[PDB]
Amino acid sequence: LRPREFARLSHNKKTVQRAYGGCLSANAVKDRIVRAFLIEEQKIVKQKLKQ
Amino acid sequence: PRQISDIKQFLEIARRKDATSARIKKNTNKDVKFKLRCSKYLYTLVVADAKKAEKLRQSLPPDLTVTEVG
Amino acid sequence: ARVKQKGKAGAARIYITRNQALKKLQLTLADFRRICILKGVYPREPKNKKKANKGSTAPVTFYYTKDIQYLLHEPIVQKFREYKVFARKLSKALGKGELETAKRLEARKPTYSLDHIIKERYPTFHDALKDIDDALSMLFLFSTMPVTDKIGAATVANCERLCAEFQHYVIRSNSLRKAFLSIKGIYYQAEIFGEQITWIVPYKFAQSVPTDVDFRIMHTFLEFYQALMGFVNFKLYNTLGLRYPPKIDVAKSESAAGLAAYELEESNTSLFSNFTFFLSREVPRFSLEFVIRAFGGKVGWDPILGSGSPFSESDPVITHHICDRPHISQKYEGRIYIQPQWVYDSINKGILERTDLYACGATLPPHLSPFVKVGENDYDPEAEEKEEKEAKELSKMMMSNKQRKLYSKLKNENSKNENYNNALRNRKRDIE
RNA sequence: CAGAAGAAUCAUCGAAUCUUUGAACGCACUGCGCCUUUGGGUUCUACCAAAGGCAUGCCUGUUUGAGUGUCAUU
RNA sequence: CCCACUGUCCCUAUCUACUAUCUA
RNA sequence: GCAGAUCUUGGUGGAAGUAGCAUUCAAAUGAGAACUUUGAAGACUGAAGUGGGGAAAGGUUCCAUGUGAACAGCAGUUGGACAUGGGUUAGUCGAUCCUAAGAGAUAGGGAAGCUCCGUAUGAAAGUUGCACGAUUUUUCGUGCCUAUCGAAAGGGAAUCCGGUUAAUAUUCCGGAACCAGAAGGUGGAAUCACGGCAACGUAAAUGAAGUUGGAGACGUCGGCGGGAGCCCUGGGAAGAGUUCUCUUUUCUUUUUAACAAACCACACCCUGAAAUCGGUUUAUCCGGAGCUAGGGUAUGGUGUUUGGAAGAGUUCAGCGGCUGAAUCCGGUGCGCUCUCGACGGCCCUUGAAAAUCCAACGGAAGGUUUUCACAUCUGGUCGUACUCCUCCAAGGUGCCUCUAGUUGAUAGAACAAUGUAGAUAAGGGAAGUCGGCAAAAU
RNA sequence: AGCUAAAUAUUGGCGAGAGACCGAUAGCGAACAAGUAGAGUGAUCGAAAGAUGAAAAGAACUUUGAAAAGAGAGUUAAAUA
Repeated sequence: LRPREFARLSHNKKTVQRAYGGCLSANAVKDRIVRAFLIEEQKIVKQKLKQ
Repeated sequence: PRQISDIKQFLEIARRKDATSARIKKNTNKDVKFKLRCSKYLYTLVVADAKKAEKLRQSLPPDLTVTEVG
Repeated sequence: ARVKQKGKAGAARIYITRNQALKKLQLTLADFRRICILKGVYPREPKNKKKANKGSTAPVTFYYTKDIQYLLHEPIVQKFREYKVFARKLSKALGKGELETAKRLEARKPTYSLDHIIKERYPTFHDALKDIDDALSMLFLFSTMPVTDKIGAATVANCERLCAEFQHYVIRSNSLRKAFLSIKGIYYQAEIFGEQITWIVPYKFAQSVPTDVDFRIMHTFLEFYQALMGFVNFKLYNTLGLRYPPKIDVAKSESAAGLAAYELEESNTSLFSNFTFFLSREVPRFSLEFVIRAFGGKVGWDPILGSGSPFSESDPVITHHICDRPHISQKYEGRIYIQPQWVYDSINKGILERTDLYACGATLPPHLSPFVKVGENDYDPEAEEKEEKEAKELSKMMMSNKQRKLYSKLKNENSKNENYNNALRNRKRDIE
């Protein structure tokens, strides 16, 4: 719809019920979630080796 | 203009103060059209049997200024 | 036309936040609060807080914009600014080592009169008489507190004078109706010009400041009430024809005469009229003198309680001798010895009470609070089920907003209190 | 010409009114704002109207400030 | 240069409209 | 003190009444009609109009009534002339708002100076920049973040139909909608909601500071698909034709708006693991970075059924405004016009900005919230008449015709010579002229 | 480093009184209407135009004509005003 007409729609009608829904795609959301977890593990692994 | 298919809600929206005028249309198909004028929307109802149509004439409140065919 | 910008009118325009009210008046919080004490201003919460807060949700106090705009043109605000200027000139005078110029500055210190504040807050005298009880409660509370570095000695002296003048008026006009005794203090209830006045006087004891209360706030309330009481007392004395203010006997005050120092020279109210009570050195004279003289009874008291006693200990004219001490070595005759609760019970019930029951060393009848009214069913100290359930679980079944839910508190609390104090009479009878 | 009956298209002139502009001064060149106060209407947290305000440089004063500027402070 | 063609020419003639002319 | 100065100003002569400047019939009006009006006939533009609209520009030229003084290379009963009055109606159309290249005041610096340079520049650059607080020695502390002009063709909240004037209509009348903002109220919802493996769905389902994301917002070309209108055409109906006969024939017409309801198909998800390569475009594109196939999800370009809505409009019949009927069923195409979708190239310089709106992360705070439904109210200012770089554009075979618009351009009479233009010509055929220059030949 | 009346100048500004001046192609561009009509995108340029009679008594009325006007008439000392 038009940018001005988007206001009239309900909150649930403009956003998808998921984390980062309505701003990032589901495939991108899955990739972002996976990448963050792996990077966190690498930081945990690197910290243990450095310790 | 919302086409209305529920007689009971047509009755309650007629009793509600928003209703102003009502018109009855008799087309060639022996169908009776109840048009109710509201503040913003014109609600219409199509009935096909005369006895229910007549019964809903007398069920409408007398305060409503109903009118016949135009 | 133009597209109306969201939130440019309505609650967002009518209500103003506290911080925005501060920056609008160019005031500090301490001065904004102080002007809000003197004027009649208070927070107001809107129905839609989020809408009034420009779509935000943080908990923020609101004021009427019209209330704030009324404070833009307040002559007192310019007096707050004049005090800031004077305080800095006093600082420069002392910092430069000019003691005499500091004294001159202190003499011309900017002071402001609360005349127009009282007028614009209370247009008519009866309006003042309505919300005069809170002022009287505080002036009596602070007339017995010790002087602090926060609240001055002049303020304490004025509170005593204003309180004593009002007590003198009530005694003179016999406007007192009821006097009730509680752990908090003494609750007095009088009527003036039809309006009802209820205040509290604490017992004089060497208390300690709680150190958790902000005495800056107490300063502004004391300043407002003292101005309010002064003008009220002036009108009341003019109504009675007494010249205002009544003269102060310095010698009598130096001897702690209490109310006797102030002489009101002219410019069932007779419950105890035919009686001459005597006060021993164990009773609240500051309370007993007030009530007995208000209802016509003549008063004599122990010399150590204050000079100016018209009666002596040996005077046989004494009708009753109030003495709370459980032992009286020099017992008199014809001066029947009672307890203080006898007088106040008589005041509350408007009738003479049983001196035998209130005699020294006897049991004490329970104290009745005249302010407590008889409830619908509360204990005064002195085939159907199917229809019932159907008529009781249909509003909680069918009714839209279930506003019937208020019964869960109105009836519940009243019934629980009624059940407790109704079963109490059963327990006490069983104990007896 | 018509019409009206201290008149007057009179004189004098010390009291007033003086629309939009223009050094032109809220911003622009049909408009767009902000601030203070007051008022209205089938009628009030909305809308509207009215009145008085808001240019720049500088001078005297006032108030409020800033400074790892110059110091004082048992 | 050859061939064809034609009023360019011998040698002009005829037709048509417009122009030209007169009238208000 | 004037005869002269190609003298100055004014007035007036001969030249000189000289040079000169596709209509027809009858009727009406008028003192008067080659020029006005009506009717008939004959012609001209021929959708690229002499057509119908707008921009700029003009200013009342728009309409009605009156006049025939000055205009009229002629005249008028006549003009865009004169006189007198009338005429432009908007919450939805434009401006107003935003920014573009640039311009430009302010800060500072020049310059004797009228002034010039300079546009976040060594500016204390914040319209109430924002929040916090039982009030802080009733003298304010802590924390955070840090110009204006310039587009009536770019961006952008919202309206349609029918009717109506001598002249105005998305504006007025009648009917029907829509947008924005504002508060309460009523009903419903959660105690910071559930379901689905998933893509995601639903009547709702708080979100401070702080941090991001999206729309706006983006080149050009080609082919394909979809829809609408227009064009073509079969019937049905109506009327008007033509009709000795033939011709179930000829011509003309046959409407549904904004808006509101229910339903109606390429990107992704789930099972799946594939080449013996499959699917497939008009144009070979994709596939272990997971094909074909099966089941879903979303996006609905659209289409279906209505409401609006027949009460309107149009066309036929009548009656005296009223009453009847019909306004139907198709078929279609490299058709034209407009738009949307899915591709494929070429790019190169990989393709404005801002206003504005939405969402995410975040977790401050706590009868509350509630992005669900319904009622109620308001919408200012300016342009709007008319005239005219650009819009709309029928059929058949460069012509002809329909729709539409004119029939005016000073007229009449004669047709010698002259001049221009266009033709034909016996015999010869370039003998003409400096010469096949122009014609015919091809 | 500084101030200071009078005598002095004066095509403007507010008024005045005059003249061996000009007498409507003159005198100011403008005696009236004047920086006006008009011209030019603009800066700017820039005219022509005075006289009925003492009084409007400005020609009633009749007639011809569509009208403009004509002819009788009338007003005036005079319409050869």
